[PDB]
Amino acid sequence: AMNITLLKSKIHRASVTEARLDYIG
Amino acid sequence: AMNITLLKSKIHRASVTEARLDYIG
Amino acid sequence: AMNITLLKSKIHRASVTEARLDYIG
Amino acid sequence: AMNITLLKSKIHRASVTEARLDYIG
Amino acid sequence: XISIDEKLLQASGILEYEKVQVVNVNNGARFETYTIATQEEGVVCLNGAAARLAEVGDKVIIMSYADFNEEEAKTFKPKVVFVDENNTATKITNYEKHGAI
Amino acid sequence: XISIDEKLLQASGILEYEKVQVVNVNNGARFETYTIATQEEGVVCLNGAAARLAEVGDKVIIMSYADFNEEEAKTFKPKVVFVDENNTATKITNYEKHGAI
Amino acid sequence: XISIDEKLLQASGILEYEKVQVVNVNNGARFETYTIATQEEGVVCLNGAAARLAEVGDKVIIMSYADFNEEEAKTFKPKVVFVDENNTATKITNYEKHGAI
Amino acid sequence: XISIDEKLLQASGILEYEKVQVVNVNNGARFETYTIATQEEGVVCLNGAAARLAEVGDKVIIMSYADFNEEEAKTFKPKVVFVDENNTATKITNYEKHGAI
Repeated sequence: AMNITLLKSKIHRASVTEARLDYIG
Repeated sequence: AMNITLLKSKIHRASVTEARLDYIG
Repeated sequence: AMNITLLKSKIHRASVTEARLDYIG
Repeated sequence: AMNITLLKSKIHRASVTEARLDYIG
Repeated sequence: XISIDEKLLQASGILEYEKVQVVNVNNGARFETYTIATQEEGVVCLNGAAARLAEVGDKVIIMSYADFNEEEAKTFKPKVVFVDENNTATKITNYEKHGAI
Repeated sequence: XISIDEKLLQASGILEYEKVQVVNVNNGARFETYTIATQEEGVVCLNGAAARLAEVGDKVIIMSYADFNEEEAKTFKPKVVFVDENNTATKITNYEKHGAI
Repeated sequence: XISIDEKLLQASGILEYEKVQVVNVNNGARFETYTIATQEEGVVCLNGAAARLAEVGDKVIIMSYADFNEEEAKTFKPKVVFVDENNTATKITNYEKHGAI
Repeated sequence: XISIDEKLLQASGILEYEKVQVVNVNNGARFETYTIATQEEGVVCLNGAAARLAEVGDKVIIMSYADFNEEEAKTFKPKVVFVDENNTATKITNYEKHGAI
């Protein structure tokens, strides 16, 4: 049967605290 | 069983009336 | 149960014959 | 019933060995 | 997110909070977001990050998709809504074979 | 949206109104849209916003995807259609192991 | 990937390893990745290739989506989490009709 | 498309012809394509339009996703494969809580 997609949840306007390019994990 | 994806519906060529970057909601 | 996504089919290297920006349909 | 999407698996930081634009296959 | 006149959501059968693909005819941008309904007539408003992908006056096409089994898919006809310059519906129909409207 | 010769939709098993990923070999663009069938032979026409992502003559690869349970997935072989410069099918087959055609 | 304070994953009902769409209000970037939980409070860290799509301090909106049958979809209300400048939850609620919070 | 050493597909549990998200750490590109298996050891080759999104030597992360019901999702642990400079597997494991490897 037909399935449709809804937004399930969101975190609104969090602040980026770090941006780690070379992350191993 | 195998599911495929179709266009369900569309609104064609609506005009953008506002663009609100800082929206809280 | 767990579903995964496979390529179902492809048309390889077709040539674009027209590009119609203002299409109504 | 509600389905959600998880990462199933990943290959981390593989090195590109070739990039073949005109590939037929 | 994209806040859309509830009249247009109703006409297209797109639900509030449904995932939609939005493409901008003016600048070629393509993105996915979810809908928010507004009672305010004629409104199509891009909120949040999506605001950077359009300017007031741009023409957009807003699409929803669904998953079908093979048998149901054969006979499904998508709903299409056309609007005027004020975002008032002018035509509501379903696609026929060969993109016929 | 992408209007495609119904012969090519038939050959690839892609349905009219099916969601497809289209990638452009000439300019590297990648996007999703849905198909429209045309009876006009050899046509591959990008309509609407997608028009900004290709020029006449560009080579594109048009793909459809489907969801499978784990068991079915093991044995599924995708359909592949190759065409000539006129968009006439030259080969229709299924992938074998190791990308064999 | 995106490493997120487990408190925020809990509040939003987003699972560790769940696919999320992340959009950056500052630069308009939009991408998909999966979450990683961290016990470290207030952390929202973009790892790997995603690091090139944000700078420290950027405001992002992180969304998860789910598939529903038509009947369930009618009554579903998404969960929304708002945070302060320290990424501490300030409000956790569900959307009501017309984007009401 | 992306042709990948069958050893790496085996290790990651990614099937031939499975849809994958590929992200390029060097240039930040992000795209989706499908896999092709090769018996040739160590190969990670981008074919077709994807060739424009990487250069030989670039580091990429290749991910597959799957859909789960809520209950199964709670306990699922993704498979992770790490490789050396020759694309030989160095570690094959499953994620534990908090991104632990």
